[PDB]
Amino acid sequence: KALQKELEQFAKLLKQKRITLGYTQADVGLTLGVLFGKVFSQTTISRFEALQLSLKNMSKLRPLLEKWVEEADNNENLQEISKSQARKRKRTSIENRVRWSLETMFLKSPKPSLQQITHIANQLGLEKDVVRVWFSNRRQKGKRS
Amino acid sequence: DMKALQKELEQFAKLLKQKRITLGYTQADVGLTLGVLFGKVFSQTTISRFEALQLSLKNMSKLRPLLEKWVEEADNNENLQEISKSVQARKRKRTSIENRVRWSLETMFLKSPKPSLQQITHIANQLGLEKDVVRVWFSNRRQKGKR
DNA sequence: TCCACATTTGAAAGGCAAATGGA
DNA sequence: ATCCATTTGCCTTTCAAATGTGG
Repeated sequence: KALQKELEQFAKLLKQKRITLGYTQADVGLTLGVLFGKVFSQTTISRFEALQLSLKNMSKLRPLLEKWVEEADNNENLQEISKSQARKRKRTSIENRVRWSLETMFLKSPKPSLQQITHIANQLGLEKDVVRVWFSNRRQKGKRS
Repeated sequence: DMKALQKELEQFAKLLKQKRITLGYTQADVGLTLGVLFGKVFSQTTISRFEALQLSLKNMSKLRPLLEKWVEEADNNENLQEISKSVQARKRKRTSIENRVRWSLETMFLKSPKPSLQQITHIANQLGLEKDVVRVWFSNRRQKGKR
């Protein structure tokens, strides 16, 4: 009642501004990195502008985007030349074949140990912390429904 | 053979994804480093569609040589490719108009399909868009009709 | 230059789940 | 290291902007 009033107001303000200045959602997210050392994918930026993020997350992100706006209203060009060194935030994509191998291994063994994870990692050309996290999420998909 | 191309194209496209993923590059990344290598950036959508043989056969083949070369490059120089950006370009803007404008552009429809120089002037400055955009818009809208 | 109509091409948003943070 | 929740982005895809060609 209090937040989603002023948040809904800001979302409209960021979209119009973004479009006025001819920026795309990726651009903004990518320039957030240039300005603040903390880059953001267009997905994030679209969810912000659409209010699909949780309230805390909107609130955590408002100060960055507020800061972005007030930068764009003056030196718009030196942004359009600074963005287009990484604090990226990777997300591993795994090959359909490799994601299925891991599937086979699960459901016959839902909670492997570190001694399994290691062989599986080098076997499929993956880092170990990937396979490890993979299993935990796969388990969480189980307990989901 | 008409299908002998699609055999070679499907094999390349499979190699391209295989290479892209193992080397850890996203599709945005690839499309951007064509910008870097040939002078024209391509979007993730373009690369995604290329990887899925989603494009027309003619289109696939214009792109293929660029993508082949990217594979050829990315096997070795990997460090200096990701060290560039995370130079432009030139490529490739697309005006995303606001919803209010589009609707108030749709109003002249189905009022008048073929505005002519006079109407194209007024609407451009009023809605704060180049007069090129408006002409194009009214053309595109006309084609959606006949479709 | 304009127009038809064919064709290339990308911003944005949905699906799902990878990575992260807290206990 | 786990489980659990929550943050977050890759890939996808729709719809149309832009661009190409021939009149």
